[PDB]
Amino acid sequence: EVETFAFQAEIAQLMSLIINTFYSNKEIFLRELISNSSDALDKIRYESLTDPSKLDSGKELHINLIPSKQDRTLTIVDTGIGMTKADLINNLGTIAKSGTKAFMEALQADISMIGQFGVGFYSAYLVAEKVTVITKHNDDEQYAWESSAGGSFTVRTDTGEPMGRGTKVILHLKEDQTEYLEERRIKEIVKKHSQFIGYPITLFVEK
Ligand SMILES: CC(C)(C)c1cc(Cn2cnc3c(Cl)nc(N)nc32)on1
Repeated sequence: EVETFAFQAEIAQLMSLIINTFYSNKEIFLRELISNSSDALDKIRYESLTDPSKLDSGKELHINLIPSKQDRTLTIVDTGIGMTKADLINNLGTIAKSGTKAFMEALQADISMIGQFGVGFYSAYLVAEKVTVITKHNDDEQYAWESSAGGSFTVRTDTGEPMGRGTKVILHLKEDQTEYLEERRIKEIVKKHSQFIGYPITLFVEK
């Protein structure tokens, strides 16, 4: 079954602003998603220090960047702590409320400071018409979150191949944003914004 939810009003407003504002510096989305992955890897690494069984779902802590010109997608994969169903439906949005209000006040400021308000994920909509999030947290099931904005998102149990643990952010890119599938563009962005991330970042090459 697919459940459909309304974004909190302030998050719907933020998403419309990101989608509708003229802003050429769209590449900051990738640094924000890599930062989220790094934070998630930090969290599971920390938790493993007192409960080693937390890594039974996979010992490798890494980030993969996977472009697909065929699917017109850029996928950011991590083996971090992952998100629970409650994370996806309510709890992360609840935390994002205060940051969203503060960010939207500041804009009224540059869109590139979005990460300093804890809502960097939504910068994905600078480049993506739809975002699909596949995520697996220890002691919860594997879920697919999805939204093309417009005020709603869906959550379902994922039937795709299992992940073990972590999060895959699948960016279904807008037609005019296919530069983010080019190897040299991704390398340039990571080198400029994410050169000091403390986990291996592997940029997959297309076949
Ligand atoms: C999808 C939606 C619920 C809207 C979201 C996603 C984020 C950012 N984020 C929070 N926890 C995360 C983990 Cl565990 N991993 C990664 N990669 N990202 C994470 O915030 N909200």
